[PDB]
Formats: sequence, structure tokens, C-alpha cells
Amino acid sequence: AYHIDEEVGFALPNPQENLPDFYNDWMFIAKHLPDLIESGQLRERVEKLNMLSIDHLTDHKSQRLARLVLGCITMAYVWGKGHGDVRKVLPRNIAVPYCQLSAALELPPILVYADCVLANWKKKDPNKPLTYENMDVLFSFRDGDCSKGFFLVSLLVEIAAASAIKVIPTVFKAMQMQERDTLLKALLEIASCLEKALQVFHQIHDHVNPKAFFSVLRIYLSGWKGNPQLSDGLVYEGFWEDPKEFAGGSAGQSSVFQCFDVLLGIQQTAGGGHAAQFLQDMRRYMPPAHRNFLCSLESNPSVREFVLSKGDAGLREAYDACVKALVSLRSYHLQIVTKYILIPASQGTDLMNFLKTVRSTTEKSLLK
Ligand code: HEM
Repeated sequence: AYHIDEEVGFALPNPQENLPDFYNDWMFIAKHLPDLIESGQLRERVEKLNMLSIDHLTDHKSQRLARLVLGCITMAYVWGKGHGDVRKVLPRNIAVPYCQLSAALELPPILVYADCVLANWKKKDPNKPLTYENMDVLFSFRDGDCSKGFFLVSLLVEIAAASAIKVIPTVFKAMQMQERDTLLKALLEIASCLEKALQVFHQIHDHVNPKAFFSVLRIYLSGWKGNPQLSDGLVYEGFWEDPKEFAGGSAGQSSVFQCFDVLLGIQQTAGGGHAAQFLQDMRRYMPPAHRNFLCSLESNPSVREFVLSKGDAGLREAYDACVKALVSLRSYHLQIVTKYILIPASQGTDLMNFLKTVRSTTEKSLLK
């Protein structure tokens, strides 16, 4: 459908772990990034790769794994050890298959949230639940980069949100069939699930320390759009002649908040303002099925107008409960950003303005 899973939502269910043997040379590099970056063999190993056709990647899962593999390699190749020694040309033997794969998957040829979070995970025991203790990531960049903590916690927020995402059909079916009580129950379940997601968000502190995130992991997630270190973007050698700019991987590429924004008729993409066009641009970095889901939601009849049109205090309360959960999420998120980015940096104003603009736009949608 829209590739939304009942259990893990926008996350990729049961991600593939191994590529065909044909790609062993890719997988070896991706699996040893900490060693290869530290020693400085990473770039040589990439430059020594044979050109591997993407023709042996024939299903969505192996394609997604391949994207994850090539994306991590590309971040490691471009940024190296992360202290200004960058590469402006991605060698053809990575760039061509990476760009061809990206075109088939309709994603930009850069590491994105849907790679390093949504597809970058495994259960330790398939017969145990989705808890941090029973989960791991598939790839990290450096020892101590907190990639396991940051990726898995993001993933757990996605999984928590899946419980709210799966009731969205009930919301639109209830409006259609004029089932006031069903609609009211649905909105209350969404708010309650979004509240649960806020509590999962607290696990960031349990598994990410700010020093490692800001000074290590953030480097490998950085992109080449408006980046002075790559002012023209990256050359994808043998695929496009001129360099192209793409933003880096970020939980800001998640579909979770945008999903409930559009659900509730919060028009975050309205206007020419910088917050709107950023959130619009981020959609290009989401899997196409999830882009299409967001667009289908915007085309559905408005939940907000339905609620505003019925003189029904219980419905307005349920709806506001959803808006307030979103506001609460964004408020907590501002704290996280302060802790993981603002303080480590000063030891910027645009970033906090952007986030406050989005929370305020959410807050304005309150009926009370
Ligand atoms: C250490 C933890 C985190 C940090 C430092 C962080 C950082 C940021 C930053 C810098 C932005 C601005 C947009 C950008 O530069 O890409 C952003 C926006 C955003 N982030 Fe986070 N993030 C963290 C965790 C999360 C998690 C776990 C989620 C959701 C699963 C998330 C969801 C979002 C969303 C949806 C936006 C878009 C703004 C909005 O809708 O309010 N973030 N984040």
C-alpha cells in the first residue's frame, strides 16, 4: 500500500542483513568503517573497488540494504575522519551504482533517515519484542559515535508512533460513515499513543551522550547543501557531470510529525517561509510511498474542519489532545536539541527559530 507497517510504521520491517555474495566487497567496507576510517584505509579501499552492477539486487529489502551500505560508505568517503579533509568527487565505481539504485528507489544519493534509521536495524532474538535490549543497528561509523543509541532510539519513536499511525484509517472511515463515537475514540487513541511516543523519546538520554553525538556522529550525517566545505555539492563521478547538493541525514526527515500535522490540518508547509519550504524539501528525502502517504492525507477531507463543524466539545477535546501531544513532542524535542546541539556547539539561532516556528504553528491549531 503506502509501505506503512502495522507494527513498526514507517520503519522497514525485518530489514535485510546480508547482501548477495556478489557485493561482499561493499559489505566488508561498510561493516568495518570504524577500523577503516581510523586507520585511513577507508578511501583507498573505496577507490580500489571494482564497478559492481546493481543487477543482483532484485527485491526492495536488498535494495534498501544496498542503499544503507553505499550511503554509509559515501558519508565515510566524503568526510573521512571529520576534521576538514574531505573529498569532493565520489568515485564512479560507487557513484554510478549508488545513483542508479537511488533512482530506482526514488531517493537522493545521500545517506538519509530512511537508510540509517528505518532500514538500519535487527532483532537480536526474533522471538523477543522490539526493545532496545533486543535490538541492534547494522552499521556504525566510529567506535563511540553513539550511532546505536541515536538510530535505535529514533527507530523506537517510529515504532511507538506506529500505534497511532495504524488508527488513521479509522479516523477517515469514521468521518465518512458519520460515526461520531468511533471518530472520538480514534482521536483519543492517537493522542494516547503520541503521549507514549513522548516517553520513548526520553530514551535519547539513556543511550546517546551529547559529546559523541555532536562531535562524531553529526559529522557523518552532514550533507553537502549549503555546506562551505562542499560549496558546490558533490560530484557523482560518471553519473552527473556537475556537482549536486543534498541535505544530510536527519530525524528531521522523519514522516512521523508531518503525518500527524497533515492529519490534523496543521499547515506546516503553507507559505513561502523558511520553515515551510524546509519541511517541504525534507519530503524529497522520504521513501516515495511515504511521500505519497503524506500527499494522500492532505487530499482527504479535513479532520479539523469536520471537528470544527459539529458543535461537539468532546470531539474538539479529543482533537486538541492530539494537537497537544504534538506540541509536547516538539517541546521536548527543543530540549533535546539544546542538549545535543546548542550547548555542545557553544562549548544555531536559525535552528532554534525553525523549531520554535514549527511548534508555534502547531500550538496555533489548538481549538482551546
Ligand atoms: C539527539 C537527538 C536529536 C537531535 C540532536 C535532533 C536534531 C534535530 C535538528 C538539528 C533538527 C532541525 C532539522 C535538521 O537540521 O535536520 C531536527 C528536526 C526534527 N527532528 Fe530531531 N533530533 C533528535 C532526535 C529526534 C527524534 C528521535 C525524532 C523523531 C523520531 C526527531 C524528529 C524530528 C522532526 C520531525 C524534525 C522536523 C521539525 C519538526 O517537525 O518539529 N528528532 N532535529
